[PDB]
Amino acid sequence: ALRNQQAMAANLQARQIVLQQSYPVIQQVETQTFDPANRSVFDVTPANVGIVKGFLVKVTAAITNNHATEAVALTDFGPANLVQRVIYYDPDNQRHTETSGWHLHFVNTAKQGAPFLSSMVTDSPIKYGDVMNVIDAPATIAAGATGELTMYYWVPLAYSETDLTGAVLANVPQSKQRLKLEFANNNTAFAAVGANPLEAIYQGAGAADCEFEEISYTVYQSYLDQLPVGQNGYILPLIDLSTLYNLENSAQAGLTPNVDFVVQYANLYRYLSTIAVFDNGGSFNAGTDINYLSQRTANFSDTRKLDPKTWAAQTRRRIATDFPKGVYYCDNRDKPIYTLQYGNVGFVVNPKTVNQNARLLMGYEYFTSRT
Amino acid sequence: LRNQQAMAANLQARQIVLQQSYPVIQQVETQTFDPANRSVFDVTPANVGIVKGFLVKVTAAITNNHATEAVALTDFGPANLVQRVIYYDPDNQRHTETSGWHLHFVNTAKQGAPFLSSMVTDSPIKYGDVMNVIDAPATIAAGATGELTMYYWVPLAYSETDLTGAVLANVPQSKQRLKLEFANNNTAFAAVGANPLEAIYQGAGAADCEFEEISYTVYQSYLDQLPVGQNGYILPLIDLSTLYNLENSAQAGLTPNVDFVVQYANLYRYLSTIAVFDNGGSFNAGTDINYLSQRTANFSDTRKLDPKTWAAQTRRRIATDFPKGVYYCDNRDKPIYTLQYGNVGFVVNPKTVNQNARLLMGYEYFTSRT
Amino acid sequence: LRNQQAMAANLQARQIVLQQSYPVIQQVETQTFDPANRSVFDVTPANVGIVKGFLVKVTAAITNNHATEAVALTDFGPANLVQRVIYYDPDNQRHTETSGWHLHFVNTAKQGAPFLSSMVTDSPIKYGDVMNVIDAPATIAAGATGELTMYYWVPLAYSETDLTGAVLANVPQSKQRLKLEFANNNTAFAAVGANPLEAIYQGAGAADCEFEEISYTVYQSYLDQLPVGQNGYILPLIDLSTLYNLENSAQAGLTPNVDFVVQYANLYRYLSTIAVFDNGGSFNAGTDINYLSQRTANFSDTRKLDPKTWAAQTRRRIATDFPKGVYYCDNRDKPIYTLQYGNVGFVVNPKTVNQNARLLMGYEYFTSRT
Amino acid sequence: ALRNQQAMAANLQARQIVLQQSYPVIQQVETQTFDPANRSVFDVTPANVGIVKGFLVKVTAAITNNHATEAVALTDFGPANLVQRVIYYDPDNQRHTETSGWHLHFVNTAKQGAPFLSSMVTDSPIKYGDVMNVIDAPATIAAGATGELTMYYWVPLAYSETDLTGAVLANVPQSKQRLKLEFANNNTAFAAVGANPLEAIYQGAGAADCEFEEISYTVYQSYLDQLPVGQNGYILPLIDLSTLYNLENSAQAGLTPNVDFVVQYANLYRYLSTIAVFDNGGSFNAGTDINYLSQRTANFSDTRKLDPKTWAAQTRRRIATDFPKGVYYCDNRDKPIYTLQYGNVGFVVNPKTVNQNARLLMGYEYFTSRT
Repeated sequence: ALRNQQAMAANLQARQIVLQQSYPVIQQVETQTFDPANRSVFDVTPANVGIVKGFLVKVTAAITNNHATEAVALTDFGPANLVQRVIYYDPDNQRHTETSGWHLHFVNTAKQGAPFLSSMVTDSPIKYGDVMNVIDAPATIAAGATGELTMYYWVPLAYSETDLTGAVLANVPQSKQRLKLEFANNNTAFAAVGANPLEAIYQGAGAADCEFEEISYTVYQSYLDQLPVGQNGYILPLIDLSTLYNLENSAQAGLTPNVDFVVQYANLYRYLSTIAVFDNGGSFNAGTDINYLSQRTANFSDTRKLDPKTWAAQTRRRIATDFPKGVYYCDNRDKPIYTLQYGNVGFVVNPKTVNQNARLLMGYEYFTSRT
Repeated sequence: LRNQQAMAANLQARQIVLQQSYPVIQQVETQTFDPANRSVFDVTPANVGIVKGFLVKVTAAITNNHATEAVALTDFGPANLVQRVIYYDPDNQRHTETSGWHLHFVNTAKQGAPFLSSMVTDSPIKYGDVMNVIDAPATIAAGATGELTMYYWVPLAYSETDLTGAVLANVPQSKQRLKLEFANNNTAFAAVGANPLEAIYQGAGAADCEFEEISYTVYQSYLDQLPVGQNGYILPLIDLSTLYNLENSAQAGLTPNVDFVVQYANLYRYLSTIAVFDNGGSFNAGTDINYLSQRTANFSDTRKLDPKTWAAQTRRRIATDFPKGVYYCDNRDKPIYTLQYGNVGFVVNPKTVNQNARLLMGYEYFTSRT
Repeated sequence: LRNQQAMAANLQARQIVLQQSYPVIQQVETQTFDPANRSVFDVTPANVGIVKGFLVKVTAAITNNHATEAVALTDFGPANLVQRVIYYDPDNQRHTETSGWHLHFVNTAKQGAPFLSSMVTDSPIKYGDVMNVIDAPATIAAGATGELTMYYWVPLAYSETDLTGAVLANVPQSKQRLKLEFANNNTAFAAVGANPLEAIYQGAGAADCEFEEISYTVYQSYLDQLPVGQNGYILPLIDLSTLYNLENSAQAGLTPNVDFVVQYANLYRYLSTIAVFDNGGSFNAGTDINYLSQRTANFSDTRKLDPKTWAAQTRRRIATDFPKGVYYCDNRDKPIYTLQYGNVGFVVNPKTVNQNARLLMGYEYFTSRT
Repeated sequence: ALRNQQAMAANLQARQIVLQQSYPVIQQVETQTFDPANRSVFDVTPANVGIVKGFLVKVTAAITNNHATEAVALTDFGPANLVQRVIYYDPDNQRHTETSGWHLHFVNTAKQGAPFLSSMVTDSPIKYGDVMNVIDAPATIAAGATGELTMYYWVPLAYSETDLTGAVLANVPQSKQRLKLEFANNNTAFAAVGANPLEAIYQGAGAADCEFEEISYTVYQSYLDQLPVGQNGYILPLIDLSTLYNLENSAQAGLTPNVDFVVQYANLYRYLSTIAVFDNGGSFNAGTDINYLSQRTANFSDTRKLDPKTWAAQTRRRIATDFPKGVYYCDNRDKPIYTLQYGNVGFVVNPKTVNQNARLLMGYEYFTSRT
C-alpha cells in the first residue's frame, strides 16, 4: 500500500542528505589526441569513486580543406557532429545512454534553457562576449585553409545537479564503467553538394578534398565524494540509484503527404522529452513541409496539435530561440509520457511534402527502472 | 480570520488540480479575411474544464501599392496587428479589456524577455531565427508585399502554476466571448508626420499601403480531467473567484516641470504598470522626462527615479529596454493596493510637452469577483 | 384556469428582471464589403443574459458611373439597403423572417413616427438634422458618389418594458444566427419603367450605378446581471416561451371591383398588418383602391374604409402617411386571433388592376413556442 | 430594516394626497427691463407660498448691428445664451441648481421630449404654426438692423408635475428664497469670426459693432396652494421635500487623439442625465471628431460604447431630433448613475481629432440628499 509512499519519502531524504553532506568534484579522467583516419572509436574508463553524475567531454579538431578552388560551409549541426555516437555502461554493465552526438547536444541545450554553453550577444560596452571560444567552428573553410573547432557534450547519468535520479554508485573495485565515444572521420564529416548533411560537419563543393588533421578529447568526470554514513552504512537514495536516465534515438520511415505519421511511444518508459528531426530526403526545412505536429493518446485525442510556427513558439519559451531547420522539440518533463497511465500515446507529424528517402529521426530522453 | 483556512485550502486544491488534471492546447477557430470588409470578430471558446488562456496567432500580407515611396515599421510594428481585445466569461463578467500593444508588452514582462523572441548567441550550431515566430519586414518598398506574423497570449490564469484568474467553463452552457479587433487600412499605416502609436508601418508611401489579407488562429489552453473528491470537484475557490485582468486608459493635461499624477483605484491589486508618453506623436528615449515615480499621499515617493535609472530597473526584468517612450513598473511581489481611491499614484514629471501630449496607461491587476 | 396564476407570476418575474438587471448595448460585429463579391452574412450574437434585440447600422457609398443620366431615390430608398433578415434562436427556432422595408415600417409604427427621424420645428436653437442618422441623397447625378446611412432594429422582445419574445441566451453554448441579406448591384438600381419596389435608386442612369462598398455594424441589446432567487433565476416564463415575430408574404389574383381577401392564419395573435399594393410596378396614393377592410366570416367588416379614411387612422399612429401604396393596420390592443384558419381576413377591393399586380403583406404577431 | 420601505410608502402617499388636494398656481413674481451695459445680474425674490415647483422665466431682447457693412448670424445655441447663468437658493440658503442657460435649456428640451416650447411643422392647411413666437430669434441681423428675440427657461425645483422630488416648502415668513439670473451683455453675446461661439448669441464679421438695446425678463413662480392638512398638520412628502433635484455643469480638459478621456461621476449623487459638449477649441463638429462615446464602470466594462451616429440615434428616440453640433446627451432617468451601487462610473469620449484648447463641458441633472 503506502509502502512506496514511504519509499519515495526515504529516497528524497537520502538524496537531500547526500547533496548536503558530500562535496562535488569534477576531475579529468583521460585525454587523447589522434587522427581519425587512424582510429575513431575510443573506450574511456571512468574512475570508480562515489556517486557519478555525468561526464563533460571537451572535443577539439583541426580540419583542412585542400580542394583546389572550392570552399565548404558548416551544416546546420556543424560541430555537434564531431562525436557521432556515445554509449555508457555502468559497473554492472547495464547500458544507460546510447545516442548520437547531435541528439545529446540538443538535450544539453534543452536542459540549459538556451544553446548549450553559448555566449549571448548584448549591448554591453564591457568586453564580455565570445572570449574563450568554448563551442566554436568557422562558418566556412576556404580552399587551402585549416579551421579549428571546439565542442562540448555533457553525458548525463544523474538527471540534474539536484535530482540524482539516474546517478551511478561506483565504489566497487574491479568492476569498471565504460564510456564509448565514436568520433567523426573524413567519411562522416564532409558532405558533397546535394548529399545528405545530417551527420556531417561541413558541406560544399570542396568536400571531397577535406580532411581532419587531428581530433582531441578530454573527459572530465563529475561525481560526489565523501558520501554521508549513518546507521546502516552509506545514506543513499535507493530509488535514484536504481533508475536509469537515458537518451536514445531511432529512425522511422513511411511518410506520405497529408497523412498522419504516428510514432508510438515504446511503453513503460517515462518519456521526459522528444525530439523529431524531419530529414526530408536530405532536405531540412523550416516547417514549410509540415501541416502540423502533435502528441496523441489512444482516443485520437490530441493534447497539442499545432501548426509548425505555433509548435516552434512553445520551443522558443523553452530554449529562447529555435532549434535548427527540421528539428522539433517537445517538453514533457513535469508530466512524462507514460503509457499504462493513459493508453498508448504517439508523436505525430502530418507532412505537407515528402521527398524520396524521407524519415523522422526520433530522440528520446526517459527514465526507466533498472534490472 | 478564517482566511488562513480559506487560503490554505485554496492552495491545496490548486496543487491537486495541477497534479491531477492534464493540460491541453487546442485550436478553436481560424479565419482569413480582408480588413476592407471587416476587422472585428467575436470568437467563441470551448466550454471545457478550467480555461487558462488563449494563444492568438495572427498573420498578414501588406502590399505597398505606392508608385515610388516605401514605409518602415513603427516602434510597435506587428504588435499593432490586433488593436484591442476583450474577454467575457460565462457569467458575463469581463476580464481583460486592453490594446494589442499593451497585451504584448505584458506578455514580454511575464516572459522576462521580448515575447517569443529568438536570442542571438555565438553558437556555431544553427539555432537562431529559423521559424520566424514573431516577424515583420523592417521596410516594405514601393510595389512590394510583406508577410508578418504576430502572437499574443490572452491570460485568464496568472501563470502555468498560479491559477488565480482562471475560468471554470465545464460549468453552464453560457458562452464565453473573446472579442478581437484587428488593424485595418485606416489604422495600420501612418503618413510621415502623423502619430505612429497605433500603426504598423509609417512612411511616404503609407497612403497607398493596404492589407492583402489577415488570418488568425486562436488556440485555447485549459486543464481537463479535473480531480473529483467527496463533495465533488476539488477546486481552488479563491483562484476561480478572482479576476486577473489587463486594462488600459489615457490621461492628458501634462505641463513642463509639473508632477503629472495618475491615481490608482482602490480594490484592485496592481501587479504592473506601463506608461507610454505619447508626446504629441513623438516618442523619445527619456529625454522629454525629468523623472517618474510611484507616490503615496502623505508619505512621498517610493521610487522617484531619473529615466535611465528607471530603465535600469526594467532591464533587470526583461533583459532589454521597452521601445522609446514606453515605461514599465513591476509591483508583483507587493501589489499597489490603496483601500482608499488614489492613496497611491503613478507620477511623470515631463521636461518637454508637445501639443496633444498624453500618457497611455496599461495595468495588470487582481480583484475579487465580489 | 391556473392561467391567472401563471400570468400573475410571469408579470411579477418580468418586473423583477427589469428592476434588477442592467441594460447593455454592445457592438458584436462590423464588416465592410463589396456587393459584387458577397451580400449575404450570418452574424453570430453573443450568448449572454436575456437578448432584447439588435440595432443594425448600415452605411453605403453608391457611384453613378453613367455618362450623363442621374438617378433618384425610390419611395423606400435606404430602407432597401437590407433586402431580408432572419433570426434563429439557440433552440434553432426562427423568430423574424421578413424584408428590410417591412422591418423598417414596423420600426416606424412602434416609434409612433418615421424611425429615428429628425422632426422639423421653428426652434431658433440649432437642433435639426445634425447627425444624419438615417440619410440618403435625393438624387445621385451622373459621375457622382452618394453616401447613405440606414438603421434597423430587429426585435426579439416586444419593447423595452414588455419582454414577450425576448430570448434567454446565457443558456446553452448553441449559437444564435442573425442572417442579413444586403442590397447588391442587381437589386439596388431600377431602370426607368422597371418596378422600383426593392430598389434604392431609379432613373435613366441606373444601369451604370454600382456600390463602391457597404458596411454594417450590429449592436446587441440585452439584460445582464439577471436576478436570482430560491429556485434560481427569476424569469418571466411566458415572455420567454412566446415568439414575437415579423413575417412577410405575397398574394396575387386581384380583379377590379372584387374583394381580394388575404386570410390570417390561426394560432397567431396578429398585432399589426401592412399591405403594399404593388400595382404592376406602380405605387399610387389610394387612387387605385375602392376600400380596405378587416373582415370576419359571417360577421362582416369591422373597419371597411375608403383609402383616405384608412390613412387618417394611420396618421394617428405615426403622425404622417406611409409611402405611396403602403397601408397600415394597428390591432395591438385586440390582436387578430382566429382560432380557426381564415375566420378573419384582410381585404382590399381594387379600383384599377395593372398587369402583375400583387399585395405584399407584412405581419407582426405573437405565438407560443408550443 | 423595512423602516425606509415604510418611509418610501408614506412619502408617495403624502405626495399623492398633496397633488390631489392642493391646486396648482402660476403667478408673476417680477418683471424688469434694462440695458445689460448698465446691469446684467439680478437677484429675484420668489414669494414664500406653499410648495414651490419651479420658475418659468420669459426673456426678451432687442439687438442692433451697427456695423457699416457686415452681418452676424445665430450661433448654434443662439437665444439659449440670453441667460449666462442661473442659481437658486432655498429658504435655508441651500443651493439647488447652478448652471448655464444653455445647459438648463437642453435639459428643458430633454424633459419635454422635443425642442423646448418649439412649434412643429406639419402639412395642416389650418393656420397653426409659429403664430406667437414663444422662443424666437432672427437667423441673421444685417448691418444696420435691429432684431427681436424671445426665450423661455424653466428652472426646476420639483422633478416634474407629478413627481415632487426636489420641490421646496416655502411657508416660513422672514426666510426668503433667491433666484439669481446672470444675463448676457455685449461682451458675451457677440463673437467675432474665428472666436469661440460657445457662450455667444450671434457671430459674424459685424460682431464688434453689435449692441443690446435692452433685455426684459418676467419670472413666473409655479407652486401648489391650499396644502392638505391632517392629523399632525400638513400632509407632506418628507423625502420629496428633503431631496435636492439640481443641474450643474463643469469643464474638463486633457483630451488627446485616440485615447479614452474619462470624466468620473462625482459619487453619491444619483445622476439622471449627462450632457457632454465637445468644444474642440472653438469648433463644434457633428461627431466627425469623435471615435466613440460611452459610460463605463469600474471593470472597464462599457454599458453603451457607441460610434457617434448610433449615440445620436438613441438621442433621436428621446427628443425627436439631434442636439446642436458637438452636444451629446445621455438618459439615465430610470436607472440613475449612482456610484456605491456599482463602483466608480465614468462618462467616456475617445476623440479622433483634438484642436488646441479642446475641452468637454459637462452638464449633469441629479438627485442628492439635503443637509
